[PDB]
Amino acid sequence: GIPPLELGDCSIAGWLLGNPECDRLLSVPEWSYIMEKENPRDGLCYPGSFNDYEELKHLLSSVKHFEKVKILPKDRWTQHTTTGGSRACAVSGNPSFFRNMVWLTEKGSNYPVAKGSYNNTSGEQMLIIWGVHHPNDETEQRTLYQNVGTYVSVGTSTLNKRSTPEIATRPKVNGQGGRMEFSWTLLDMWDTINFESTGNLIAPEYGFKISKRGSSGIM
Ligand SMILES: *[C@@H]1O[C@H](CO)[C@@H](O)[C@H](O)[C@H]1NC(C)=O
Repeated sequence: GIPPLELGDCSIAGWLLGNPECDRLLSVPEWSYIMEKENPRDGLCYPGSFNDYEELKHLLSSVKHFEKVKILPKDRWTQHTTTGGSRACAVSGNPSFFRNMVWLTEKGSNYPVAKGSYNNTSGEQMLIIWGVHHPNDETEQRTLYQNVGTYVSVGTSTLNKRSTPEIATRPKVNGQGGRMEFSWTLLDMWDTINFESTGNLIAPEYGFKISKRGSSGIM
C-alpha cells in the first residue's frame, strides 16, 4: 500500500496490447512499481516484435497510473471489417485478438483508405501503440487487404512513421508465419495523432493517459 503492479506471466507488451491471457490486467489501479518476470510467457499472442521496447520500459519506470481512453472507437471504421481474430489469440476455443487493438481487414471485397485521428484533449500525455502486419505470403496479403502494395502512416507533431509491410515466408510461431510489428509514441497534450493506411494497419482502440507520475519503476 500503495501496492506494486505484479504482472505475473504477462509482459508489458501483453498488458498494453491486451493479450487475452492478460485479461486480469484490463483495468489496474495506481501502483508503487511494476514487477515483471525475466521471461514472461504472455506477450505477443500473434507473433511479432515491439519497437523501442526497452525505451518504453524506461518510460514506465516514471509512470504510476494509466487511464485507458477510447481514442478510436471500433465502430468508426465503417468501410472496413474489424472482427478479425486469430487462433493465435484464441479465447474459449474461438479466434480472438488483442483486447485494446483492431485488426482492420477488407469489407465487401474492398479495402478503401483507412483514416482516423485523435486530438489529445485528455488532460495528460498519452501513450499510443499501433501495429503493422507483415504477412507470410502474397495470398494472405490479398485475402486480408485486397492488394499487394500498401502502407501504414502515423503522424503527430513529433512523429512521422510511414511503413511498408514485408511479405515473407517465416517459420510458424503460435501457428503463424505472419508477424505484427508494434511501435509506440507519446502524444503530447493538445496534439493530434493521424492514421492513414491502404492495408496492414493494426489500429489501437485505446490510448493510455499518464494519470500519475512518480519514481520507483519496474523490477
Ligand atoms: C486539439 O484540441 C485543442 C483543444 O484545446 C485545440 O486547441 C486544437 O486546435 C486542436 N487541434 C486541431 C488540429 O484542431
